[PDB]
Amino acid sequence: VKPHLRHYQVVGRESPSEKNPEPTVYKFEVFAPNFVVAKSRFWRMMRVKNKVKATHGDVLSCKVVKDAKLVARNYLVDIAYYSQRCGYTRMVKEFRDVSKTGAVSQAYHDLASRHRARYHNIEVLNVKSIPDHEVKHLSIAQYHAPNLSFPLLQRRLKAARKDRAIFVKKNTKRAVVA
Amino acid sequence: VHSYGYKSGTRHLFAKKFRKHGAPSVSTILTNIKVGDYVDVVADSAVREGMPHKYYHGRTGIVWNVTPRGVGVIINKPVRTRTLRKRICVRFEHVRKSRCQEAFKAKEHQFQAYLAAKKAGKALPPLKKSSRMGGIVRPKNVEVLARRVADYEAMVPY
Amino acid sequence: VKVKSLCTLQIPEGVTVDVKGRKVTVTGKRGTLTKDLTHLQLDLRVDKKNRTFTVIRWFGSKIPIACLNTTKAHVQNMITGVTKGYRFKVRCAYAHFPINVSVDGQNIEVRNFLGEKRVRRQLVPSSVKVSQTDPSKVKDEIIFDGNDLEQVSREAAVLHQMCLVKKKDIRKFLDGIYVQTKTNIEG
RNA sequence: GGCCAGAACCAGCCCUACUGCAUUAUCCUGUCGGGGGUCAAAAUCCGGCGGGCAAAAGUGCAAGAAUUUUGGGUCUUGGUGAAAUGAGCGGAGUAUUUGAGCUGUGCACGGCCGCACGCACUGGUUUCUUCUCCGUGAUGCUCCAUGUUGGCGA
RNA sequence: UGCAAGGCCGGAAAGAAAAGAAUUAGAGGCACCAAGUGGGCCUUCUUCGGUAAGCGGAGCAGGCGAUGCGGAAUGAACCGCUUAGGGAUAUGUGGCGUCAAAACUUAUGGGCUCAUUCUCGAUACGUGAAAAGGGUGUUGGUGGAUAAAUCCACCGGCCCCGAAAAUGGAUGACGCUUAAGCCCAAUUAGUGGUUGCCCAUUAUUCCUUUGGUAAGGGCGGAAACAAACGGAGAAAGUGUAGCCCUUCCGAUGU
RNA sequence: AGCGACGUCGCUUUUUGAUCCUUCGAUGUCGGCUCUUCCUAACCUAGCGCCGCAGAAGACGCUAAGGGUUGGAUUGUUCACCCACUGACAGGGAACGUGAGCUGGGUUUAGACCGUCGUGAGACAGGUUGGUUUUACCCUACUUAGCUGGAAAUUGCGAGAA
Repeated sequence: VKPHLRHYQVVGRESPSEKNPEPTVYKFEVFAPNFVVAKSRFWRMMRVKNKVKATHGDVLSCKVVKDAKLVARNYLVDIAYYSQRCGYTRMVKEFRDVSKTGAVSQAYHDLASRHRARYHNIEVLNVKSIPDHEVKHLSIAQYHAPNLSFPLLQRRLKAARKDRAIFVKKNTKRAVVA
Repeated sequence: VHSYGYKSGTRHLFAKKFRKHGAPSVSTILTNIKVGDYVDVVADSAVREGMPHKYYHGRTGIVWNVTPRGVGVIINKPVRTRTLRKRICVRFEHVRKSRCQEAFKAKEHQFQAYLAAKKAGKALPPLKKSSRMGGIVRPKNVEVLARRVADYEAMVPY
Repeated sequence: VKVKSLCTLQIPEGVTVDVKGRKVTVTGKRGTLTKDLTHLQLDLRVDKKNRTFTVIRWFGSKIPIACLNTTKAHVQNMITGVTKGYRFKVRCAYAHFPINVSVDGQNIEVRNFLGEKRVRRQLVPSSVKVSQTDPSKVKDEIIFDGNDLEQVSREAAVLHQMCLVKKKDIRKFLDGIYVQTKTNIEG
C-alpha cells in the first residue's frame, strides 16, 4: 500500500555547556516507521560521527517532510549495509516509484530480499529523483519509452470478499456453497 | 590463592605504584587523629609492621582507640546474615583522614552562613535555574549529518 | 525484468503459417507440418500482408526469454522443411568387415558389422524416406529424405547408435555409420 | 406456583459509532532560462523570479456527556422500587464555558523603535456556541419478603 | 584558659533550599525453642583440565528439584506464565490450507526460489546435523575496459554438486510451488489513521470461599403492633450452624 | 591415465579408548552351528564413461543391493595362515542378532600338578587335566486350522448403484 517508512528531518545538537556553548546543530534525514526510530537513528549518527551522546544531547524537532504530488519518477537510491561476510558493501540503484519514501521503502524490501539485510544494518546515503536520460539500468530504462503498452497475462482474479463462494457451479457463476 | 596465608593474595594490592616508591612522607606523620574521626584504611607497603589485613585495605570507619604509634578503626565486615562491626589495630601509616563526611559538613556550613545572611538580609545570591527548561535556540552554524561514501574507506585500514 | 522481448521471421510465399492455440501448422508447396508448443508460454502472431511471424514474451526473465528465440528456430525449420526439404547422407565406415546394409521400403538391416552376426535392424516411420545411393557412384551412402528435420535427424542418429563399437578401444576401431552431409531435397 | 419460556423498564459494567487543536516549504502553482526527448511537442529533471492553502495529509496530541424522547450486550450482575441521590427522578426558571473581533500594561519576536501568531493581569463585545438552579438520614442494628405475557401443572 | 575526654548551659535548626537533586506493598530492633536438609542437577554470561563428551571442576545469577498451566508435534530445565472455586472481556509465548480454534488459502504488498529413490525448503535453545572446495543454474552489486552493444576481474542471495548404514518412516502427518517455502512488510489499503483474527489456571473486572499484622460500624432492644377472617434475628465476641454488617489484601508446594 | 608429499576439510560408528546416564531384591558374559533380514563404502552378475585402452588381461569411475558369495588342514578361538574349486569366493548391522534354539572346546569356582613370587596361608590379567547348561500350558508375534457377525462398521427408520 502506502510505503512503510515515513521520511523524517531530525535536527538536534549537544546540550550547551561551559566547554562548548552554542553547539553546531546538525540536520539529518531518516526513513523510519516511527519518530522514536527516527530519533534513535539520529543519536546513532551523532555518537558515531560526532561523538555526542543522547544523554548529553538535545533534539530540536522531529517533524516529517511530506512528499511531492504523485508522478512516475526514477529515483536514485544509494544504500550501504553490513554483512560480516563482505563487511559494508555500498550500492547505488534506481527504482521506479511515485515518492521518495515509496522508493526508499522499496529499496529496503529489495535489500532484504536479494541481499538479506534487515533495516538496522542498512543506512541510506542519499535519495533523489533523477531525470530520464541518466537511467543506466536497461531494466528501469524501459519504462520511460513512450507508447509503452503491455497486456495483463496470467492474472488471478479474486472475487469480492463477499462473493468468495467455495463451490461454484461449473461454467456458471452460481455459488453452490458460499 | 593456593596457600591461604595472612597476606596470601597480594602482589598488586600491596605493591607501590610506578615511580611513587618511597617511605612515608612527613605530612602523614604530622597529621593527628582524634577519636571519633572517619578514616581511610589504605596500607602503605613501605612500612612492614602494623599493616591491616588484606580485607580492610580500602575501607573506612570511625577511629576509636588511639595509642602512641597505633590507631584503631571500626569497619563493617558483612558476614553470613549480618554485618559484624570489626575492630582492627593499625600503625597509622596506613591511615588517612577521610573526606567522605566532607561535602555534607560543607552543606551544613553553607546553610548556616546562608541563614545568618538572611537574618538581616544583605539579600542573598540568586537561585540558579534549570537548564532543562524551554528556550529558543539561535544557531550560529548548521551542518548536515549524512553517511559519506568516504566514511567507509576510513573504516577499512590499513 | 524486461516487459517485452521480440522475435520475428520473414515468411516466403507459398507458405501459410497458422496458429490457434499454441500450435503451428505451416503448409508449403509439399506437405504440411505441425508443432505443439502448448508447453511454452508466448504470444504467437502471424501477420499476413506484412508476411511475418512474431513471438512475444511479456515480463520474462532470462529463462523464458531463451524459449522465445528457439521457437523462431523451430518455425524456420518447419518452413525450410516444407518447401526445400531435408536430406541427410549417411555413410558406412569399415576397416575390414564390410558393413552390409539392405533396405526394404521402411525397413533397414545391418549385417556383418564388425563381423558380427546379430542382424541389427531398424524400422523407419512412414514420414521419412530411405534409399541407398546406387553403389558404383558413391560407395555406401544411405539417404534420409523428409519434410520434418526434427524427425529426419533422429533416424540418422538412431542408425548411428546401433553400430556403436562396444568394448574394444573406440578411438582405434572406427567402424561406424556416420553422417556426411545435411542438405535440402530440392532448392 | 419455589417450574419453563419470551418481551418491556432501572442501576452498574462492557462494547461500538460519532471529532477537535496544532503541523506542513526537501512542498504548491505560475513563469523565464536550460535540459531532455519526439515526426512535432509535453513530461520526468536543474536553476532564476513571482505568488501561495495540495485543504488536504495514512503528521503529533485528542478530553467528542450514547434516553441529554432513542446504538448494541448482560442465559457474564442485581433488580420491578422493601430509603431509585440522578445532567438521568421531581419541582420551577432561562444560565455562562468555548469559539469569533478588540482594550491597556506586561511578556515573548526581529535590530529604543517595529512586531506580537493573540501568552500572564485587570477581565470589554453577545455574533456563534451550551441548559442552569435547588430539593428527601437511617425513627431501617441485621436478614428475608413486592412485576408483565404465554406453556405446563386441576 | 591552647589541645584530649565526660558533662552542664545557652545558640540555631530550607528537619534539609536552589541546581534533573531520589524512590519504596520502608513498622525498625531483640529473643526463646525446634524440624527437615547437609548425594543435587540444568542454563545466559565468565571459566579451568580434556581431541571431545548428554564428561569432570568452579564464579555472578536464574530455574528444575518441590509445579502445574498455555506454547515450541513430543522433552524436568527452553519460551510465556506463577496455580482458591467459577463467568466475561482482553492478551502473552506460538499461530490462521486440512488435521486444529483463527486470513471459508487476507491485501486492492515488494522481491527471490524448481531441488530425479535418506525423495528442495519450512519452530530459536536442538551438531536434535554438516565443512573445505566448486557451479556460462538464476538474481543482485562493485571495479576497470572497448564501442550495437559488449567484455574482463571480484563480491553477495537463493538453489545445486561436495553428501556413504544397516526394521518401513517421518518440516509432527497430509501436502504445498500465482507456496501452504525464504527475506521484508501491512491490517481490509496512495481512501481519508486510528486495535484483522484464534488460544492461557496470565491481566482487568464480576460473583462465591477461606485466611489475615486484617480495617470499620451496630450491639442502653426507638416507638407501634393478639389470634380469627410484612415475618424473623440481634451473643461485648480467637475458634462453631461463624453475634450482625460493610470493606481491603492474599490464596499453588516436596 | 593412475598416483600425490607439505598442508587442510569432513564423514562413519565394523577398532580401541574416554566417560559412568540406564540395569547389582540378577537383562544368562567367548566362538561355532542354524535361520531370516537389512545396509552399500560393489567381489561376481546387468548397463555404461574413461585410460600411459591395439587385441588379451586390467586400472579408475558412474547408475545399481534383484541374484550370488564355497569345499577343507591347524587353532576353543574371533583374527590368522596354507591347500583346492569358482563367474566371484565383497565388507558389514540387527542388545559386538541368535544358550526357556543347541553346543560347552575357552574364560570364571571347589580337586590337582609345574614354573616364578611370598617366611606363611596363598597369588599369577602364566601353563595343564578334570569339572550339573533348569521351566512355556499364559499374552503377543509367527505358522497353519475352524466358527461367525457386520456399511450410522451391531443402533437411525440417516435414504448416495463404476
